[PDB]
Amino acid sequence: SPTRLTYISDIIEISPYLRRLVLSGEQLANFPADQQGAYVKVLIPQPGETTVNMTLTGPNAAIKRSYTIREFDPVRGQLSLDFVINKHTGPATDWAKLANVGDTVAIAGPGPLKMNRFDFNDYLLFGDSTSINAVDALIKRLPATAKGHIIMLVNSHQEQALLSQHPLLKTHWLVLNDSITAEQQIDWLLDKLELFGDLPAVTQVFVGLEATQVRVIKQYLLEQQQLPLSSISATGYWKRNTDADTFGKQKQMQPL
Ligand SMILES: Cc1cc2nc3c(=O)[nH]c(=O)nc-3n(C[C@H](O)[C@H](O)[C@H](O)COP(=O)(O)OP(=O)(O)OC[C@H]3O[C@@H](n4cnc5c(N)ncnc54)[C@H](O)[C@@H]3O)c2cc1C
Ligand SMILES: [Mg+2]
Ligand SMILES: [Mg+2]
Ligand SMILES: [Mg+2]
Ligand SMILES: [Mg+2]
Ligand code: NA
Ligand code: NA
Ligand code: NA
Ligand code: NA
Ligand code: NA
Ligand code: NA
Ligand code: NA
Ligand code: NA
Ligand code: NA
Ligand code: NA
Ligand code: NA
Ligand code: NA
Ligand code: NA
Ligand code: NA
Ligand code: NA
Ligand code: NA
Ligand code: NA
Ligand code: NA
Ligand code: NA
Ligand code: NA
Ligand code: NA
Ligand code: NA
Ligand code: NA
Ligand code: NA
Repeated sequence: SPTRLTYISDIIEISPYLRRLVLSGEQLANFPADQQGAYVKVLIPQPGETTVNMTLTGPNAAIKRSYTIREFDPVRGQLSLDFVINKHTGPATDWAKLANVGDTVAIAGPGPLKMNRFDFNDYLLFGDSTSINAVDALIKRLPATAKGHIIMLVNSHQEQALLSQHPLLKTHWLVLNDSITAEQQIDWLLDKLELFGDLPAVTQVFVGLEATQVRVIKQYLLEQQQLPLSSISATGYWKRNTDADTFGKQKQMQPL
């Protein structure tokens, strides 16, 4: 896929921890129209710089980070991405918090879609503010008859509106704050799992969460609920105390 030069045409705060950037430009005119919930790699300039180049490796290559397509309107040729802000420090979140309309942004991708099948009727969808737009994309493709649960960790009640309604899927939300420890988050996730009891054997599961959360949920599903591996689409979106490049190489060595 060709790297594309885009322009920020709008910025909107969605919550105190989530900033939507709307990208525009003639380079998006032929962007693929079927990739909601897929990710792109955003090139991030060095702090206090604005330019990036096409160098692949070494000290002059741009930092790259993965962000989910919230919306691509082909009539309008505009791409929306929702960046978590004010929860951590790193090149992309820092850059996103300070970005302005008219700034240019180079993007690559989209990357290969890793997502569940849309044709079943039993689902658990686990996500957080980093994966919420992948969860939304999946919900909007499921049959109206699909039963199950949506289980989300968000940084603000305001983020809940990002998920499509669905007639039957039941939502469960935990709004995070600094008093809720990593262990308590895992306890909450496992508490929800146990509350679902014996899962239908045909249940399909999406997980897009922090790396250890993914490990715990996946192991529970495989060993306690005995779901087939093929029924789980699990991705570690981020990992505590680990930058994206380090994390990427960890996942290459040992996939989740
Ligand atoms: C397919 C895919 C799609 C993604 N889509 C989105 C998206 O749409 N929106 C989004 O915000 N993120 C998304 N992410 C996650 C995003 O790529 C990471 O959060 C990334 O680490 C952010 O880059 P950074 O440069 O800000 O921080 P990094 O330099 O990668 O990390 C620096 C520090 O920040 C920690 N950290 C990173 N992210 C978080 C976080 N959200 N919360 C708390 N601590 C964090 C790290 O553990 C590390 O210690 C996606 C990831 C994947 C794999
Ligand atoms: Mg353009
Ligand atoms: Mg993030
Ligand atoms: Mg942040
Ligand atoms: Mg969709
Ligand atoms: Na909002
Ligand atoms: Na808003
Ligand atoms: Na957020
Ligand atoms: Na243009
Ligand atoms: Na993708
Ligand atoms: Na730069
Ligand atoms: Na560069
Ligand atoms: Na190149
Ligand atoms: Na070079
Ligand atoms: Na995604
Ligand atoms: Na997004
Ligand atoms: Na997001
Ligand atoms: Na920030
Ligand atoms: Na971010
Ligand atoms: Na599936
Ligand atoms: Na998202
Ligand atoms: Na649907
Ligand atoms: Na569909
Ligand atoms: Na609903
Ligand atoms: Na903890
Ligand atoms: Na999480
Ligand atoms: Na199993
Ligand atoms: Na299966
Ligand atoms: Na399957």
